[PDB]
Amino acid sequence: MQRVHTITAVTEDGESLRFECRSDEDVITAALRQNIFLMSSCREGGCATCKALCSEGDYDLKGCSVQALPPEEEEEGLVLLCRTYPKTDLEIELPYTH
Ligand code: FES
Repeated sequence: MQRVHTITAVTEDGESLRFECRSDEDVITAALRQNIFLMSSCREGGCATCKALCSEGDYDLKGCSVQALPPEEEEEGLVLLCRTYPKTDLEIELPYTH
C-alpha cells in the first residue's frame, strides 16, 4: 500500500546517519520523528553558502529566491538541503562540510 524509504545522510562536517521513514522521507521530518532533531539553517534561499550535495535518490530541492538566482547552475554545482523534498531521497550530504 505505502512505499517505504531509507534516508542515508552524512554531513561532510563529520556526521553520518541512516534512518527509516515512509511516505514523507524529509531528512528533518524523518529524523525528527525517529529521535534526532536536525535543522538546515535559514531556509530563505538567499545565502548560496550552504552548498550541500546529493548522492542518489530522485528527491527534489528548489531554492527559495529563484527570481534572484536560478537553481539550475546551483543544482549542477551541487545540492541545497534548505528545501529538501520527500519525493525519493536515498542518500544526501548535509549543507555543511567543513
Ligand atoms: S539559503 Fe540560507 S543557508 Fe541555505
